Amino acid sequence: ADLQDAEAIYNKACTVCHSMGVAGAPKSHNTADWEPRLAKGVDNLVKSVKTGLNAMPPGGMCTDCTDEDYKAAIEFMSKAK
Ligand code: HEC
Repeated sequence: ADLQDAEAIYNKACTVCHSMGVAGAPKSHNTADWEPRLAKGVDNLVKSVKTGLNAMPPGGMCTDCTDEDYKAAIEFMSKAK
């Protein structure tokens, strides 16, 4: 796919699960779901993404993804997760 826009990255990748909340995924736009993430910081969740959590593919479903577009994508939502 395409690594030009944080919006395009989340909207194509963090979309299957997080858009509706399928597989128990936490929402794109919550406050209480992001609170216990923003309490640590930002670049702590980018890691659990690149690593692939249990129900989550390694890379968060992106292959060639750089921390730049990665974090921009996390911060497009609510700068935690
Ligand atoms: C379904 C195939 C998913 C895709 C695609 C992405 N995510 Fe995801 N995410 C999913 C689930 C079911 C969960 C687990 C919720 C639980 O607590 O059981 C998550 C969780 C996260 C988290 C939070 C991890 C934590 O600290 O608990 C983050 C940081 C997150 N997801 C980010 C993220 C991004 C940025 C993705 C696109 C690149 C992405 N996820 C894709 C399911 C799915």
